[PDB]
Amino acid sequence: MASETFEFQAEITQLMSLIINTVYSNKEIFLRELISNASDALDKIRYKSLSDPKQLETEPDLFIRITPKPEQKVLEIRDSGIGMTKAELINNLGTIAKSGTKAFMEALSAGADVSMIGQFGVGFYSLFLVADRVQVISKSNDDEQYIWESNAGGSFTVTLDEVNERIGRGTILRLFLKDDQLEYLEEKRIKEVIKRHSEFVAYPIQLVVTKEVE
Amino acid sequence: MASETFEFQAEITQLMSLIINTVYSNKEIFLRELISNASDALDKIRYKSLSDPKQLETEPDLFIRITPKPEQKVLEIRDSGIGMTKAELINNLGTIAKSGTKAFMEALSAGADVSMIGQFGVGFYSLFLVADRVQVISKSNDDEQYIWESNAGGSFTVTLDEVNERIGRGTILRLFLKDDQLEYLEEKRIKEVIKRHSEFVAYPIQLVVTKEVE
Ligand SMILES: CN1CC/C=C/CCCCCC(=O)Cc2c(Cl)c(O)cc(O)c2C1=O
Ligand SMILES: CN1CC/C=C/CCCCCC(=O)Cc2c(Cl)c(O)cc(O)c2C1=O
Repeated sequence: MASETFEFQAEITQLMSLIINTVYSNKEIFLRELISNASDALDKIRYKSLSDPKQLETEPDLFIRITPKPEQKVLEIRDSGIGMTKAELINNLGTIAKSGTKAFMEALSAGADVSMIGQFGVGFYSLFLVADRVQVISKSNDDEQYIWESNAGGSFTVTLDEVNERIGRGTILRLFLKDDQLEYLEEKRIKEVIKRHSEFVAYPIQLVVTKEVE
Repeated sequence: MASETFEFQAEITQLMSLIINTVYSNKEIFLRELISNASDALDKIRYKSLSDPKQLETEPDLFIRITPKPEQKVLEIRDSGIGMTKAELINNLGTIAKSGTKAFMEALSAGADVSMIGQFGVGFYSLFLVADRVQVISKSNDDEQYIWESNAGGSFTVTLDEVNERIGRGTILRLFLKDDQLEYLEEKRIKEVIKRHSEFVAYPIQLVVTKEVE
């Protein structure tokens, strides 16, 4: 169908505007936050499935998968977690006042390291360290597949998905990286960041690499 | 939208029924035929673009790409060639009497090697050596994206594509491999088949591999 446009709660636009703009040095921390969110969403579907085994059947495999698309300057982080409905994408990523947004900003003002972000529960927004644009594509067992999109501006759009591959269940973060951050398209780099910050992760982390034959 | 069902010209059903059923030994030849068709479609868009440069702009990169999806027992061969419109998918893959279908069958009766198939211009149908089902997904500059599907039966379906990733331009062959042929999901195997039969190919042949980190 057509897109629907929603306004960000005010503190979130302010937080995103901060992050997309500061010259902080340790930008690679965004990967840790996104893998951690992925692992959180897989924990949720697994716990859910204890009392409700059919919830896994839409995508039995539990994994996190990173797919550099160098030609489009895009990086994708996919999981087969619980996923989000339209209403969830709208509430959880935008319109509702995050608990810790404003607190995180106050901590940052006072010297805090940007890497604390995830302890304030707003780690998702670290992605604007390396992307100037994002699509969250998500399929919950309780809804169709939808695309949430934002460029750190004051509003985001949400659109029923008739353009991307079917996720059976879960979420893809599609990051449209900045020109100064194309290094995160590289295999060695990605591996190195994962080894340094996501050692204790219960799910396989897969890396999709494209190689010219012979 | 909904699917539309079309009947195969009679000789083609007969040819496909033959191929999907014989215990011939050298099944790996299907890859050669599909890479060759891919290379043919890329030649066409490149020649087209001589007198019409904007035709490339929808997908500037010229490549062939093979993507094993082991979990789904699927193998994809994609190119960024000229692609096919709905009307083309319908005519070229089904309803119109191929020139060489019946001749190829007569040659086979008399002892011919199945590998001759591509010299009769019906190489596309070799895919039923290793797949019991196929989707051709295709985007031409002159039409929307469509899915042609067949299981070697007497009829095929054609459906506007609201479920797969956008190809900018070109075609994906999605092969649903048989259980006795899952070897073609493996990297070493694919490389070996490509080295033995598609040495002289003007376009990069890319192989997408998924690897668990560390
Ligand atoms: C955490 N949940 C599962 C849904 C959980 C929602 C409550 C918390 C929402 C905060 C945003 C979030 O972590 C969404 C998400 C992100 Cl960001 C991600 O990178 C990967 C994911 O699988 C999800 C997700 O679907
Ligand atoms: C040859 N053309 C470009 C369209 C050419 C059509 C005339 C010949 C149709 C025969 C079937 C065919 O080769 C279609 C095709 C296949 Cl099978 C393929 O594996 C990859 C492709 O890019 C194409 C294709 O789009």
